[PDB]
Amino acid sequence: LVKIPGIIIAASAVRAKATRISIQCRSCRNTLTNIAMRPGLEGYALPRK
Amino acid sequence: RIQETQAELPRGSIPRSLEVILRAEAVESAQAGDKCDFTGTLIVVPDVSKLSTPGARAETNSRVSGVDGYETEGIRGLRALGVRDLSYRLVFLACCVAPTNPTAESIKNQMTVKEWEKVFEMSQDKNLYHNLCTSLFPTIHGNDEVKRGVLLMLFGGVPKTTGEGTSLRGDINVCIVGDPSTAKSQFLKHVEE
Ligand SMILES: Nc1ncnc2c1ncn2[C@@H]1O[C@H](COP(=O)(O)OP(=O)(O)O)[C@@H](O)[C@H]1O
Ligand SMILES: [Mg+2]
Ligand SMILES: [Zn+2]
Repeated sequence: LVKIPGIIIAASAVRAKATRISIQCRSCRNTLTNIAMRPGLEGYALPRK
Repeated sequence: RIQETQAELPRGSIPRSLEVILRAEAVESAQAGDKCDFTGTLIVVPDVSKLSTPGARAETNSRVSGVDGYETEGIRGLRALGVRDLSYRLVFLACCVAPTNPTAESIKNQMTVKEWEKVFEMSQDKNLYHNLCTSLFPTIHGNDEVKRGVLLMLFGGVPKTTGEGTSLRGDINVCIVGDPSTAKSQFLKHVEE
């Protein structure tokens, strides 16, 4: 944890980021629900089976 | 494979069977039908189809849990934690095999000087024909003809082969027929002993 002063020169637009996702299967239409995403700039890899 | 002898049987019990393993030079000996003493170790070997019901098993100490889409269900969870069934069986490894109670030149060389002295003393006795009859059958009264026949069958003849490819018997076969209680099975039991 750090504390730092500065001056702001650029600010991007407000966008949307997901924290809980749900995915569906092609054939049997089963679902995996309430998968928790990680905070910050981190992605997620879908399962294959 | 070895089997427990009759003298060690308790009341109403079938003899116990055990597996013995021979490595390298000791492999040669211990032919079938022998009655031998073994000296070695008692060792545990795993088995497969012993447990029709779940029992003791192994696992890993790592505190690992599953993730959505890869949840540790039955088959995948068991394979991930490396679960193995602990089944075992008892096996004997032998390092020394001996007879329980112990090529004419080889036989002569095996015998010691005192044994050869005894053999030579036996050799030159005419009473060998008589005394062998009484020695093997001390309790049975009479029937000396049967005793002589059994001794002759025990010693046996000489086998030969001819030039045409035929073979000639060298063994002797004996049959006894008699009225009840004429010690008929005693000869069989004495020869077996
Ligand atoms: N000549 C004999 N001398 C000593 N014992 C005898 C004689 N004949 C019979 N016996 C005794 O009688 C019994 C005969 O039974 P067994 O020999 O089994 O008859 P079988 O063989 O005909 O069925 C034996 O236990 C034996 O001790
Ligand atoms: Mg009989
Ligand atoms: Zn599916």
